[PDB]
Amino acid sequence: CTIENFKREFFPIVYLIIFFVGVLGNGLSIYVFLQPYKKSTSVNVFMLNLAISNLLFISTLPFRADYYLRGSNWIFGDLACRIMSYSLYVNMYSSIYFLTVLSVVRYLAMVHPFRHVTSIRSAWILCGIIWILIMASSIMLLDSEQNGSVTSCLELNLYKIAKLQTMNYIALVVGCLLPFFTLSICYLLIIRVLLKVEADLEDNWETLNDNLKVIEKAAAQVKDALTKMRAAALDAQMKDFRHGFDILVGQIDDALKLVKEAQAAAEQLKTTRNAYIQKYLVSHRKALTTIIITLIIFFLCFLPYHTLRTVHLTTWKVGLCKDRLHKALVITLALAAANACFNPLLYYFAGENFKDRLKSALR
Ligand SMILES: Cc1ccc(F)cc1CCCCOc1ccc(C(=O)Nc2cccc3c2O[C@H](C(=O)O)CN3CCCC(=O)O)cc1
Ligand SMILES: CC(C)CCC[C@@H](C)[C@H]1CC[C@H]2[C@@H]3CC=C4C[C@@H](O)CC[C@]4(C)[C@H]3CC[C@]12C
Ligand SMILES: CCCCCCCC/C=C\CCCCCCCC(=O)O
Ligand SMILES: CCCCCCCC/C=C\CCCCCCCC(=O)O
Repeated sequence: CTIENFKREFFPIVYLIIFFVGVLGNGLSIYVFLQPYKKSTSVNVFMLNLAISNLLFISTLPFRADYYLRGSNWIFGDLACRIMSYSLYVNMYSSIYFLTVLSVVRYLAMVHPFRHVTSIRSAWILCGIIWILIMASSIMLLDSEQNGSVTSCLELNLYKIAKLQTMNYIALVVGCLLPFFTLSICYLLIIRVLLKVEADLEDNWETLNDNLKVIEKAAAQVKDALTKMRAAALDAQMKDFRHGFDILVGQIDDALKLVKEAQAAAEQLKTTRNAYIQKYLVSHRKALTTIIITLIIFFLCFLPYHTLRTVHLTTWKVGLCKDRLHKALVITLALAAANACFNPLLYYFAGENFKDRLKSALR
């Protein structure tokens, strides 16, 4: 079949591109992660696990490239071929779950921007669960260099066809479609919460500026406005935040009841309210960026690959090439592999003190 001629040129190129790009990206990302910083978070745990998985997988790519560069002749021994298969699939599904967990965590965080020792350890416990389950689910590959007159690895063949037809069925459903479903619900929930919270924040800021413009324009009415604002704040009852705001109000109302000092003190509420707003806004930015990048990764790297893989398995026959479908599969397999060098975009644009650690390293 002519696809083999296509493969022997196509795979070395993309595998080595992914190798070098991924070594640079992941090596630098892991170096940054491990830099000391005053605070740490569970999302750093999940990102670190993802980057380690990707770099381990990337370390296998020069061997696959060698395979194809030798005319599809494997020289590295039977165990190494087994490990090629195992590393490919363990990386793929560990990555999918680490991404899904990361999106879920960002949602749960944006719900509660203000309010633990335990969640750092919990992130490791969860990661360990994911590793155990995926590694145990994949050990089939370790139990199954086959060919004669040449040594062939990485190839679909009759011996394994039925096996993979069954295995696909589970990995398609639990390893791909269920996580993408979880992501789609997460997207819906992120958008809903973000829109509602920012509408509320705009209302809050607008009423504050109205009251402050009233105080700026017109001492008899200053006390009235301050008492109305104090009553509104008490009915709003972040105990320390409310107490700080109320203490601002009480200081202004004292400086009034004692016109220059009180009107000036009125402005101090504005900067504290802007910081209160910014905390929420940062949490929402992070969640939305994460979910968008992750959905794009899924559309590019994983769903086309699983679709074409499934159809390739279902229609496979011993003496037929199907070069066009097979070529499409080869390309989407490349994309799935390339996820391992794509993921540091997420570390850079949605990291947790990532740029802070990076600036520290630069110092
Ligand atoms: C079970 C489970 C559920 C949820 C999870 F999160 C995790 C798991 C554990 C997953 C364990 C692994 O599961 C699998 C593994 C493989 C599969 C599967 O279809 N394989 C498959 C399908 C079609 C072609 C090939 C194929 O693989 C061949 C090869 O590797 O040798 C090479 N080629 C040839 C590629 C083209 C070329 O180069 O000519 C399908 C499933
Ligand atoms: C992963 C892809 C397919 C997601 C696209 C799904 C579409 C249909 C989603 C994305 C954003 C979602 C919307 C987000 C916010 C709201 C406001 C809520 O009060 C009613 C539902 C509504 C209007 C959702 C409807 C469904 C929705 C429009
Ligand atoms: C990804 C390519 C193939 C790799 C096979 C599996 C390799 C596992 C390597 C690193 C996983 C690190 C495990 C740390 C999580 C355990 C944490 C804990 O138990 O508290
Ligand atoms: C992969 C994404 C699929 C596309 C889904 C399309 C639905 C988009 C709908 C709403 C997105 C709203 C973006 C946020 C606007 C914020 C403006 C504001 O809050 O003031």
